[PDB]
Amino acid sequence: ILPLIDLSTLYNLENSAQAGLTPNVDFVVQYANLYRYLSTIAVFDNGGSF
Amino acid sequence: ALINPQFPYAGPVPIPGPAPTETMPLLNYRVEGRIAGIQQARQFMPFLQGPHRAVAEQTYHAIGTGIQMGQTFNQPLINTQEG
Repeated sequence: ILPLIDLSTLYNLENSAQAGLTPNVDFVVQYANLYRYLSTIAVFDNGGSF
Repeated sequence: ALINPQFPYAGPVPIPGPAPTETMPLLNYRVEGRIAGIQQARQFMPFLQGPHRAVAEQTYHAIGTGIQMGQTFNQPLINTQEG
């Protein structure tokens, strides 16, 4: 007796790096569509300064 | 809702609205999903299916043996009363 949807679904964590930030301008990171995003973490590595 | 004359509530949100996007589309998902690993018929457990005894009864085996043997001492004879 097995939950077929549960076992054929992937629950994953992945990370990536995005560049191209400029002062006072909206930096937009598009969600890579089709995935159901449960959480998002954004780390602002400001040239080695946090 | 209350409408108050002469300041009436606009009769609509009108045609000056700013259509902001055409991103309205949900792209249908197309996929093939296969969960096919070899299955082996068995699982190991500590115990399944047992209805363990909480107390047992007392249980036993049996034996007898011997013969019929005896050393005897008898009452003395007595005068008979009547009859």
